Amino acid sequence: HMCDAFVGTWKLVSSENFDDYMKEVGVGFATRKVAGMAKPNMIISVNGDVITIKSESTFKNTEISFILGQEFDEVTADDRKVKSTITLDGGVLVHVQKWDGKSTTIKRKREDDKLVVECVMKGVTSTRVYERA
Ligand SMILES: O=C1NC(=O)N2[C@@H]1CS[C@@H]2c1ccc(Cl)c(Cl)c1
Repeated sequence: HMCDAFVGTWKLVSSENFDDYMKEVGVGFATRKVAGMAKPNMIISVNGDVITIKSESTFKNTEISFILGQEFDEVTADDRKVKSTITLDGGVLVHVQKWDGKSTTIKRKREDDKLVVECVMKGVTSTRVYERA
Protein backbone atom coordinates (compact mmCIF):
# COMPACT_ATOMS: atom_id res chain seq x y z
CA HIS A 1 0.00 0.00 0.00
CA MET A 2 3.17 2.22 -0.02
CA CYS A 3 2.42 4.30 -3.03
CA ASP A 4 -1.40 3.86 -3.30
CA ALA A 5 -2.13 7.55 -3.63
CA PHE A 6 0.29 7.83 -6.58
CA VAL A 7 -1.16 4.95 -8.61
CA GLY A 8 -3.15 5.87 -11.69
CA THR A 9 -3.08 7.81 -14.95
CA TRP A 10 -2.18 11.50 -14.71
CA LYS A 11 -2.12 14.31 -17.32
CA LEU A 12 0.16 17.39 -17.23
CA VAL A 13 -1.81 20.59 -16.60
CA SER A 14 0.80 23.22 -15.82
CA SER A 15 4.54 23.79 -15.95
CA GLU A 16 6.77 26.53 -14.58
CA ASN A 17 10.46 27.17 -15.30
CA PHE A 18 10.99 23.89 -17.20
CA ASP A 19 13.06 25.56 -19.94
CA ASP A 20 15.47 26.94 -17.35
CA TYR A 21 15.67 23.52 -15.61
CA MET A 22 16.43 21.84 -18.93
CA LYS A 23 19.16 24.44 -19.68
CA GLU A 24 20.75 23.80 -16.28
CA VAL A 25 20.68 20.01 -17.04
CA GLY A 26 22.46 20.64 -20.34
CA VAL A 27 19.61 19.97 -22.81
CA GLY A 28 20.23 21.55 -26.25
CA PHE A 29 17.98 24.08 -28.00
CA ALA A 30 16.01 21.80 -30.27
CA THR A 31 15.26 19.20 -27.63
CA ARG A 32 14.21 21.90 -25.19
CA LYS A 33 11.71 23.32 -27.67
CA VAL A 34 10.07 20.00 -28.55
CA ALA A 35 10.22 18.61 -24.99
CA GLY A 36 8.75 21.81 -23.59
CA MET A 37 5.68 21.52 -25.88
CA ALA A 38 4.76 18.03 -24.68
CA LYS A 39 1.73 17.40 -22.48
CA PRO A 40 2.60 13.94 -21.15
CA ASN A 41 0.50 11.43 -19.42
CA MET A 42 2.23 9.79 -16.47
CA ILE A 43 1.10 6.24 -15.63
CA ILE A 44 2.11 4.92 -12.16
CA SER A 45 1.55 1.35 -11.07
CA VAL A 46 2.74 -1.00 -8.36
CA ASN A 47 3.08 -4.79 -8.42
CA GLY A 48 4.58 -6.21 -5.21
CA ASP A 49 7.77 -4.24 -4.47
CA VAL A 50 8.14 -3.04 -8.06
CA ILE A 51 6.98 0.47 -8.98
CA THR A 52 6.60 1.43 -12.66
CA ILE A 53 6.42 5.03 -13.88
CA LYS A 54 5.65 5.49 -17.59
CA SER A 55 5.53 8.81 -19.46
CA GLU A 56 3.55 8.77 -22.75
CA SER A 57 3.98 11.89 -24.94
CA THR A 58 4.31 13.23 -28.40
CA PHE A 59 8.02 13.93 -27.66
CA LYS A 60 9.27 10.70 -26.14
CA ASN A 61 7.91 7.82 -24.26
CA THR A 62 9.87 6.73 -21.19
CA GLU A 63 9.40 3.90 -18.70
CA ILE A 64 11.17 2.98 -15.48
CA SER A 65 10.58 0.07 -13.13
CA PHE A 66 12.37 -0.03 -9.78
CA ILE A 67 12.49 -1.13 -6.16
CA LEU A 68 12.81 1.66 -3.54
CA GLY A 69 16.38 2.22 -2.48
CA GLN A 70 17.88 0.03 -5.25
CA GLU A 71 19.97 1.80 -7.92
CA PHE A 72 19.09 1.24 -11.62
CA ASP A 73 19.96 2.31 -15.15
CA GLU A 74 17.79 4.91 -16.78
CA VAL A 75 17.79 6.56 -20.21
CA THR A 76 16.13 9.94 -19.80
CA ALA A 77 13.88 11.60 -22.41
CA ASP A 78 16.78 13.87 -23.44
CA ASP A 79 18.99 10.79 -23.89
CA ARG A 80 21.18 11.05 -20.80
CA LYS A 81 22.42 7.68 -19.50
CA VAL A 82 22.05 8.06 -15.76
CA LYS A 83 22.24 5.99 -12.58
CA SER A 84 19.04 6.51 -10.55
CA THR A 85 17.87 5.75 -7.03
CA ILE A 86 14.30 6.38 -5.85
CA THR A 87 13.26 6.42 -2.19
CA LEU A 88 10.13 7.34 -0.24
CA ASP A 89 10.86 10.19 2.33
CA GLY A 90 7.95 11.26 4.38
CA GLY A 91 5.40 10.25 1.72
CA VAL A 92 7.37 11.94 -1.15
CA LEU A 93 9.02 9.92 -3.91
CA VAL A 94 12.58 11.27 -4.22
CA HIS A 95 14.37 10.36 -7.53
CA VAL A 96 18.09 11.16 -7.75
CA GLN A 97 19.85 10.87 -11.18
CA LYS A 98 23.66 10.82 -11.41
CA TRP A 99 25.67 11.19 -14.65
CA ASP A 100 29.00 12.68 -15.72
CA GLY A 101 29.64 13.88 -12.22
CA LYS A 102 26.35 15.80 -12.10
CA SER A 103 23.13 15.19 -10.12
CA THR A 104 19.48 16.24 -10.37
CA THR A 105 16.59 15.40 -8.00
CA ILE A 106 12.94 14.96 -9.01
CA LYS A 107 10.36 14.89 -6.17
CA ARG A 108 6.81 13.63 -6.71
CA LYS A 109 4.15 14.40 -4.06
CA ARG A 110 0.35 14.18 -3.72
CA GLU A 111 -1.20 17.53 -2.89
CA ASP A 112 -4.98 17.76 -2.88
CA ASP A 113 -6.17 16.03 -6.10
CA LYS A 114 -2.86 16.80 -7.90
CA LEU A 115 0.44 15.09 -8.31
CA VAL A 116 3.18 17.76 -8.11
CA VAL A 117 6.58 17.11 -9.69
CA GLU A 118 9.47 19.32 -8.58
CA CYS A 119 12.72 19.07 -10.54
CA VAL A 120 15.87 20.69 -9.15
CA MET A 121 19.27 21.15 -10.91
CA LYS A 122 21.62 23.25 -8.64
CA GLY A 123 19.80 26.50 -7.94
CA VAL A 124 17.02 25.98 -10.55
CA THR A 125 13.62 24.46 -9.78
CA SER A 126 10.77 23.59 -12.17
CA THR A 127 7.30 22.69 -10.92
CA ARG A 128 5.02 20.49 -13.07
CA VAL A 129 1.46 19.79 -11.97
CA TYR A 130 -0.56 16.72 -13.01
CA GLU A 131 -4.24 15.93 -12.50
CA ARG A 132 -6.08 12.63 -12.91
CA ALA A 133 -6.65 11.77 -16.57
O1 LIG B 1 6.97 16.05 -15.97
C1 LIG B 1 7.96 15.34 -16.14
N1 LIG B 1 7.91 13.96 -16.05
C2 LIG B 1 9.24 13.48 -16.31
O2 LIG B 1 9.62 12.32 -16.30
N2 LIG B 1 10.05 14.59 -16.62
C3 LIG B 1 9.28 15.78 -16.51
C4 LIG B 1 10.15 16.52 -15.52
S1 LIG B 1 11.67 15.69 -15.26
C5 LIG B 1 11.48 14.67 -16.64
C6 LIG B 1 12.14 15.16 -17.94
C7 LIG B 1 11.49 15.15 -19.17
C8 LIG B 1 12.06 15.70 -20.29
C9 LIG B 1 13.34 16.24 -20.27
CL1 LIG B 1 13.97 16.94 -21.69
C10 LIG B 1 14.02 16.26 -19.04
CL2 LIG B 1 15.56 17.03 -18.97
C11 LIG B 1 13.43 15.75 -17.89
